[PDB]
Amino acid sequence: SVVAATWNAVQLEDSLGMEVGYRLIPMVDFQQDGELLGRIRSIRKKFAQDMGFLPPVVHIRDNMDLQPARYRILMKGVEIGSGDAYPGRWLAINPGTAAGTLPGEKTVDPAFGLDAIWIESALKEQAQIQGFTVVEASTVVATHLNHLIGQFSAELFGRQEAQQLLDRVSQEMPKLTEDLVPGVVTLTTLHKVLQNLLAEKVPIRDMRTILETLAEHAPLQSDPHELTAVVRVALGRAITQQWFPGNEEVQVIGLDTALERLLLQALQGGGGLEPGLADRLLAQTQEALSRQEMLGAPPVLLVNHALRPLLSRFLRRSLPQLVVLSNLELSDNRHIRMTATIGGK
Repeated sequence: SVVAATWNAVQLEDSLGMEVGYRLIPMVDFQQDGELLGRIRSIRKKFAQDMGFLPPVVHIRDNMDLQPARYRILMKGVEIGSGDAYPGRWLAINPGTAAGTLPGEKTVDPAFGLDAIWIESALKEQAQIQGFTVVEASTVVATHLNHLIGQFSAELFGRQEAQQLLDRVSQEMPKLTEDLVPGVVTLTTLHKVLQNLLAEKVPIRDMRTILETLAEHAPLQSDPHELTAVVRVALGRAITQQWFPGNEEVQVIGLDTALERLLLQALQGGGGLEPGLADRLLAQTQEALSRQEMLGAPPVLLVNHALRPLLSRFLRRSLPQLVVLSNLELSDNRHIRMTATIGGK
């Protein structure tokens, strides 16, 4: 009787959990209204169809030590996000364009930081005329969970997630899968290159091109560091058209003609720089980001292919918003213009 109570306090290990305040229990229980439950699997399906893999299910239950309207999202036990959701009220978000003001609790949306107001339902039509995006309560939690899942797509993608990706893809594409793992490339390294792509916001939707590429390079090379760059080049048209959608002008961040030279000889064995230059490199990268942001341009640093993996992991530990692309990853049929530069004069 009591013997099974002990083993189920210890059975816990949820890869993504959300603890909820008591007034947000209704939208979480199937017997009251499951409006958040339908929201959570809606966003889980889109993520499977936008990112490539199905995320671990969110298991949610109560926590009375937190305030009534506050939800906490946390990943395998460590906290990633939080915020308020008032079930009786609506969130009126302003994307800067809408005109005017509205009464109620002044706040900012939990995902992007836009100015927002919590409003009563009678004023729902008010904010819509003004141009404010009126958003329900269950949605604020779902949209914030969706945004935080995408920010942590790589970490959510563990060894067990790669195998169910293998399984799902092994049966529509059987000829590309039976010989591949563990024949060509091992499952350990197979998982680490798709995680490498997710950590740089590169989607995994096209598994065919990813596996077709591996069949040709992985037989006599299984460093996940080099296979990632090889796979990235194969996905080069999708990478281009997601940060440069359409056929407009590719305005990138560039490196100094002397810095890139000095940077190559560091890895080339002919002399690494003073540490102060490395901190100086980080400094102008921040100014290049804010510059490209002051002209309304994507935060893309277009780089020599040999320098791409280094500067990517070196500059994104501190500036995660930066995107570091290779010259081989950008398409041919695109006209380039450097708008910001790191290391100038």
